Amino acid sequence: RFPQRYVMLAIVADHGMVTKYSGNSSAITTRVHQMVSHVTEMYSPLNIATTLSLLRIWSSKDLITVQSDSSVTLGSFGDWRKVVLLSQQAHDCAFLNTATALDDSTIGLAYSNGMCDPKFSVGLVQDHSSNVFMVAVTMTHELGHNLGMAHDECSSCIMSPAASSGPSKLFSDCSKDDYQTFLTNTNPQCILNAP
Ligand SMILES: [Zn+2]
Ligand SMILES: [Zn+2]
Ligand SMILES: [Zn+2]
Ligand SMILES: [Zn+2]
Repeated sequence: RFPQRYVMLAIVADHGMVTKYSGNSSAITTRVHQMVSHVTEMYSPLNIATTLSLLRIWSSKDLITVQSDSSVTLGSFGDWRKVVLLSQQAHDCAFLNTATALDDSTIGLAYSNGMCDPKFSVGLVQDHSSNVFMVAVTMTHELGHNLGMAHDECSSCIMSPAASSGPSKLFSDCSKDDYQTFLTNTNPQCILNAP
């Protein structure tokens, strides 16, 4: 249905994550890999090949102030991504994986249509469950917003506004249409490039 596309993803695990998993960077790495495998599987149907270009773990201190308000944190993260992370290695989008509970009890945030933008191609995902698939669905959902998708307002589809108890790995037809609109009206250049 869609032309070949690629999302060269960067993930940053904050200091809260290191604390949560008892300083075990190896365990965090294994966790993110599984998360990405799930994300990758969920994007295949849209002909988007997702890969983890890099993983950063803030084992010393956070490089930005990570706070309970997702909006402020996402903005600081986007500034850091544009001014620092992009200088280290090319990538299409970066997501901050945080252990910190958000102040409005949400579990993620992203910039709509931000894919490829130096500053706005970022997302925020709270490590809200021991079930990695569940957290991967949230990351997939936020990448969805980055890719121009709006909420399904299908209750079990990825872009559902609320996190189902039994989430599926499918994008709604509305979600696919939003993605189509995105490719047509935006058509960001970075995701055309294979790793
Ligand atoms: Zn520490
Ligand atoms: Zn707030
Ligand atoms: Zn959403
Ligand atoms: Zn090449």
